[PDB]
Amino acid sequence: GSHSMRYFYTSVSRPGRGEPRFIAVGYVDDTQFVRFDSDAASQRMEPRAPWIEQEGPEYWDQETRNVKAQSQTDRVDLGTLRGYYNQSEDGSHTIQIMYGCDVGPDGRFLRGYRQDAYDGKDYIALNEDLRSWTAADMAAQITKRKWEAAHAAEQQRAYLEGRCVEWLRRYLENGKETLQRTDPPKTHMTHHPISDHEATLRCWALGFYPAEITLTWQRDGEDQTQDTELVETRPAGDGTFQKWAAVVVPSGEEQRYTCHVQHEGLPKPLTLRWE
Amino acid sequence: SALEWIKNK
Amino acid sequence: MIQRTPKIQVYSRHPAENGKSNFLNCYVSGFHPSDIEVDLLKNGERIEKVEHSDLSFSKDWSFYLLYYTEFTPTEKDEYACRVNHVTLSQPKIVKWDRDM
Ligand SMILES: [Mg+2]
Repeated sequence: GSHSMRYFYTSVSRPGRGEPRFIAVGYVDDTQFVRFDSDAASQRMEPRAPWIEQEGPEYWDQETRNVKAQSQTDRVDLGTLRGYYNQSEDGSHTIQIMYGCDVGPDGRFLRGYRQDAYDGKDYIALNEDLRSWTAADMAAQITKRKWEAAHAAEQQRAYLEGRCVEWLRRYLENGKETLQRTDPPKTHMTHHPISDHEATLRCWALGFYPAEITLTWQRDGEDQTQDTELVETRPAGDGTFQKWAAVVVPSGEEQRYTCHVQHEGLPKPLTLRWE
Repeated sequence: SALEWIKNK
Repeated sequence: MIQRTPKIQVYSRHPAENGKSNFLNCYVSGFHPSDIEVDLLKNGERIEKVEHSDLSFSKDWSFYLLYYTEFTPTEKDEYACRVNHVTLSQPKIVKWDRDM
């Protein structure tokens, strides 16, 4: 099916004190493969996948240079954005940058993206056309005009619809055993009495990949939204994910309720009921 | 492969 | 300037069975800024040699981290996770429940 390569950069200025803390993380779907920390002893691009450990020593040194250049540019960017927003020098600020390409079931390019942020909120984005920019405010408009004059939108489209897809197709072949997997969830129901006239019904789903899963509670096939608690898809730490949906039911009415589990790895969605 | 052409803002 | 409160989750890697080795997880999500102090507790005392994942974010730029340590659950022993962030007034602790 579809696939996605992604990069996440986080440049935080230490107010007390040092070089701006820089974390670079690389993913292929919901799987990490590269790592770069500024406070690390290595000072190199580090592998976090078995199919990337088989890459030449010339590769690991090129990645280190590009990521080091990206960090030092972000180091001065923090010092330029403090002027655009007329903020103090004794403040900690964050520059979160994300970009990536998409590959369809066929193999060819589908979506190209770049989203940049400052202090939680959005800053500048690269559109679906990959030729125009989207500034969040009047301060970010200066960055848009600077990137339009330098014709930086062409360097982005070159790296997104080419090379990114050329290396993502290479990554999907080098790791055709690790990434092409669709682990279906291992579901189960638990029942805990909360009151002398009401009880909680928890529906589990463990060991699934990819993280995208739908846990839906129903009462007579009718989607139960009220009296429902849902937790965010959590990592297992072994390359799989976990999720649960709980529902508060009147005691004796356990049988009326039903939990539906939808996932890529399952051929037909599950239906769990209490006995 | 990371972005090789980094632009100053 | 925008700031978000961390969402904590305390769970084990596999379904907890007393005596068999596992991994205690503490997944902190939806927080901003990035600077956060996360601890894992065994009967009130800190667990030394605790590893964590690399800092990444979500759709709303919210940060997430997984703090993990190898452990052996027993009926007597109680586990928890101590989290400290700039948004919070006091460090909040969430105990580990074998079904949560
Ligand atoms: Mg994102």
